[PDB]
Amino acid sequence: MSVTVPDKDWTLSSLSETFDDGTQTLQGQLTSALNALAENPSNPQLLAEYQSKLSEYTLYRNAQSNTVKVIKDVDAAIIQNFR
Amino acid sequence: MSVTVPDKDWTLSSLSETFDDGTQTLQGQLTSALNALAENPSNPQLLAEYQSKLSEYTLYRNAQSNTVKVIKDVDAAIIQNFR
Amino acid sequence: MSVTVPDKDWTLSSLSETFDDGTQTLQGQLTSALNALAENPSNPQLLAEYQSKLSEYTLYRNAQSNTVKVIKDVDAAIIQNFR
Amino acid sequence: MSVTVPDKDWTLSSLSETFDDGTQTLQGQLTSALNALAENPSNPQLLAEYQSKLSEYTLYRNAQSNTVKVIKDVDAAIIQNFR
Amino acid sequence: MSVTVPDKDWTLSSLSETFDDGTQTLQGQLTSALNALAENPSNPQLLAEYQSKLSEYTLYRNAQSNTVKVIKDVDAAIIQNFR
Amino acid sequence: MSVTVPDKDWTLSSLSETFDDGTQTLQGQLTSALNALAENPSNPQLLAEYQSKLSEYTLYRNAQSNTVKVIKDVDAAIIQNFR
Amino acid sequence: MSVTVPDKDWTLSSLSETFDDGTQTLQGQLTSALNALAENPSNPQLLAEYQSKLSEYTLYRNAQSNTVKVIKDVDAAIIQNFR
Amino acid sequence: MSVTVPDKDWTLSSLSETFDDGTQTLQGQLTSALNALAENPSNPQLLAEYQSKLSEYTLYRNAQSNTVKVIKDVDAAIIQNFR
Amino acid sequence: MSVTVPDKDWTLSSLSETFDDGTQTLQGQLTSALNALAENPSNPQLLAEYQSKLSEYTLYRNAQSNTVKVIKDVDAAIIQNFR
Amino acid sequence: MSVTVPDKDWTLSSLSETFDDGTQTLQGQLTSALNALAENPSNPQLLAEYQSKLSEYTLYRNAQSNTVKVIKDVDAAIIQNFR
Amino acid sequence: MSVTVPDKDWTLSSLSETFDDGTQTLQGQLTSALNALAENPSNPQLLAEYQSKLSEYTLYRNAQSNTVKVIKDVDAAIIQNFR
Amino acid sequence: MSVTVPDKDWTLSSLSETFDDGTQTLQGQLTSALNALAENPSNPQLLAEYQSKLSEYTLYRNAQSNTVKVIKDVDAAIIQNFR
Amino acid sequence: MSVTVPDKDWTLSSLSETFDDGTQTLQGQLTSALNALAENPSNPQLLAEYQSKLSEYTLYRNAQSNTVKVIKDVDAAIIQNFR
Amino acid sequence: MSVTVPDKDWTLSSLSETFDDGTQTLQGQLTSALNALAENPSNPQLLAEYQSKLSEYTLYRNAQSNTVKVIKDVDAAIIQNFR
Repeated sequence: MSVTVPDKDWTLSSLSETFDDGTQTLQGQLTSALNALAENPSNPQLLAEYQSKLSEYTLYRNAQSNTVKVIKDVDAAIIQNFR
Repeated sequence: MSVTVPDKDWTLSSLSETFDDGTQTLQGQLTSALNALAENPSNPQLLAEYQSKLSEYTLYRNAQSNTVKVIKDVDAAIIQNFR
Repeated sequence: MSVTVPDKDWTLSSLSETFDDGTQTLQGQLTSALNALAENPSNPQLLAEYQSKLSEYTLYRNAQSNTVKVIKDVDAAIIQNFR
Repeated sequence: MSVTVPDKDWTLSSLSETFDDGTQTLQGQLTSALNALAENPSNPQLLAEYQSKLSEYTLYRNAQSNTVKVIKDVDAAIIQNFR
Repeated sequence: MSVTVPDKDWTLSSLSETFDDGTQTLQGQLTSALNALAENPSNPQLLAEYQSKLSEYTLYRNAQSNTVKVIKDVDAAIIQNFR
Repeated sequence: MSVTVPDKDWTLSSLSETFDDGTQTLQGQLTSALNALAENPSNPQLLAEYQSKLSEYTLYRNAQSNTVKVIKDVDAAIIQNFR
Repeated sequence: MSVTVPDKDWTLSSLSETFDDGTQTLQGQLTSALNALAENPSNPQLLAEYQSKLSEYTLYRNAQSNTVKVIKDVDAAIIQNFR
Repeated sequence: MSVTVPDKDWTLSSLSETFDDGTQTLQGQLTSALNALAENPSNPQLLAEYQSKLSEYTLYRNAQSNTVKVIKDVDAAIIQNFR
Repeated sequence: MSVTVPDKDWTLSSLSETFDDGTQTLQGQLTSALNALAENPSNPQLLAEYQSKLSEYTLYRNAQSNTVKVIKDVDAAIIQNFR
Repeated sequence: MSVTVPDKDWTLSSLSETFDDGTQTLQGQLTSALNALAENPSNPQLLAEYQSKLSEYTLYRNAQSNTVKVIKDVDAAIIQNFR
Repeated sequence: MSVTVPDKDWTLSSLSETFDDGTQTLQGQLTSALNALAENPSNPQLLAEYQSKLSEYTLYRNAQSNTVKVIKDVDAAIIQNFR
Repeated sequence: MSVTVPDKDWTLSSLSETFDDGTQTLQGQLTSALNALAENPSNPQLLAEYQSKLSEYTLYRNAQSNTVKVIKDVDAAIIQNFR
Repeated sequence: MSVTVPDKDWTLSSLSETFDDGTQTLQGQLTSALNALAENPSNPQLLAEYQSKLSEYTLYRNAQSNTVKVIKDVDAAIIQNFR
Repeated sequence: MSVTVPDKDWTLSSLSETFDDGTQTLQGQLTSALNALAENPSNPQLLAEYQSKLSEYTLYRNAQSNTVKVIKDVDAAIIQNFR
């Protein structure tokens, strides 16, 4: 998916929304797997799927918050250089 | 069972309550099997049911406390990245 | 949004009001996210939204006070050159 | 819960009080769970509840002191720009 | 047992004393069971009671030192954020 | 609190006294928190309150001495223009 | 690429445009890598490419705004010396 | 313990002496616990007390040197503003 | 054994020497037990004494090097705060 | 300590001598602390005392040279006004 | 060891020489411990002594270069105030 | 083996070469023991010698790379303090 | 393989491409071993080859991303020193 | 190597060339070690040599750019004093 020159379409919210909306479905699957295990804890497959999606979820938030942190630094650097 | 977008309904307590309430009945069965064995230790079936539920109980707490640990890491990671 | 020739509509207060009023809503969201976390500290999404808006708020004040500082220099420079 | 335009109701103490009072009850629960374990260390549920609230407490102080630190930076930045 | 708002009655020593004094009696029982086994090693009940209390003692120290470690982290985190 | 036309009630000492007397109570609280920590260093709340008031104290002196510096410039500017 | 004697072709905008246009393509790649990760967060290569380009982007803005800052100083220095 | 208006009784040495003298006794206890362990390394209680006081000692010096650092900044800020 | 105010008698070497000299005798016993087993490997008592002292020796070095590590942190923290 | 009407006892040397002689003892303490650290670098207290006095020494010279600078301005201003 | 009024015997080289010569012997011990480990890497005591002296060496250079940095600031501050 | 004042003979390469050359022979013995086991896997002595030297080799690289890391920190610290 | 003076041929992309292209073949082997195990999980040799290449792959990415991180630091350090 | 009175042979380019040419060979070794690891990532020695030279390279650029920065300050200081 091509992105219009970021120069003009640099929006921090949009970047976060990408990380959110693109994982919202996967978050539902994670919590669905939880409910599945609640019914049947003794399913190795559900345990694997749940724990995988759970570990992935951790990575999902890591990438999200890290990206935002970087953008903050960029914005602040500009302000400081023109401070 | 579908879950409302976790983004908004991320509650650690709720996650634990799932592990608790969904097993409370099974915990009663475990301790009931204990009482059954107290009356008749010499029932292989009761021994199997008790020991199975007991082993399952171990797994029940493992999944519970592990999930919570992961969520802790996620929360802390966010705070640190915005620290 | 086009601005009438600043030459005549150079008002320092107006410049600040832009930074204020345009963020007032976002400041409400920030403090609202605080209240949300007060109810549920264990929501990664709310933590991300709060901390993001909080970091943004920092940037909001940085841009505001910096702009004003610059305008001060401009005004003083004129007075000095015609002092 | 809606907040009156923070511009006028920016109070650092109030922000801290939010983190304090909103957790005071939870802190009581934590230390209550400690007392519960003092009576019965061998209750997995109490161990989970105690350790969860304890881990949460850590997060409670992290969010509190971090928020305050940020506000300090904001205040100082303004003073410096008008120094 | 209700605890006065910990905010003001956060004392690390007190927390440890809870773990100590509340187990001191149980530690006496453990070492008493040792003496009992010294007289009669061939008592399964005394072996069970001794080994149980011994295993419990291990857990007693685990919970104690772990709690203290956590509190250390909390204190240090505050100092660092205001460092 | 309304102020009588500063034109006539421009007093540098008064300006400083505002910064002093209005914080004297808070300075007592700061040094009181120090004494509190001297008794119990292991109270996160006291650490937060102390370090907060300490950081605030820094800001208290910053605003004070900065205001005075500005007034000096104003007075000198007048003298120079009529020198 | 040789540049016509800068003496005559010193244009601040042109300098910035160099930093912009020469990275616009790379910015597209960065945001494209984001979209790629949105589809597949679990690709180490995409993570490396994204994070690399992201870190590079930070450097891209650093060099840009720094260069401009320097030129500002040069222009101001001339004006002051002939002020 | 109430403190006479710090304005007049701001003494950096006194602040340090508070951190020192108030912990000197505790430092003796720490090194005493060391000697206790030297005689009996195999006492969990002495290990806990020693390591606790040792960790506390670390915090004792952290709070001390941090406070002094802050005061330095305050003093320097005043001098600079009246430099 | 009482220790003169550590403030003045804080010596890292001395701390290590405590761990060393106080165990040197015990280290001799350990290596003596080794020689005893070399003559008679089939003595359960010597095996217990050797393995106990060996396990203790491990703990002896753990406590030693850990204490030193902590002191390093303390020294460095001071230097950094006054760096 | 009361001072005879400065009008007649305005001596720049005397002002400097105040800053010198009043700190000479403290300078000896600083360099003495250096020698103390030369013997025992691993004493946190000596590190704190040395670094504190060292930081103070910096402030000692700052106040000294600043005062003198101001007096220079005063003297020159008089000469210029009667030039 | 008493030092002649530093006012007259302020020499930066001398300060460094203190840090150097007073540690030169200890540096020899460090590199000697290295050679000792080269012969016998499997000596815990030599590992402790080496690593301790190595960590100390780090602190030795930290204190040295830090002191010099401070003195630089002092010298420059004087020159600037009389610039 | 005595070392010439390290001050002048501080060479990182030399330090590494010590760890290398002093173990090269031992590395040959390790890989020789491998070849010995390749001929006779069923020799407990060769298994002990191989596995011992292998474990030692691990320690050999640990000490090597750790020492170098420390020296890096020292060099960087100096540069930063004079940066 | 000799490299042309890096001074002129310092390209971060090229460095990464080295880590990529030089392992691409090995990555194919890894995923090929996976397919081999999919057909025959019960082949110890394939398990060893797969798990070895998998562990190696981990190391492959570690070296790659680490190198890039270092180069980032170098670039940023230059910009900051000339900022 | 003796240097002709720098007074006359102060050339910034020459200073940089020293840092460059004197490391160019070492840079080749670094990138050569990279190629060596590309062939054999599993050589601890090559990993040590590469990572060492890489860390050294970082230090090489740090010393280079820092020296130049200082010289800039010197040149500018002269111009300003005669401005």
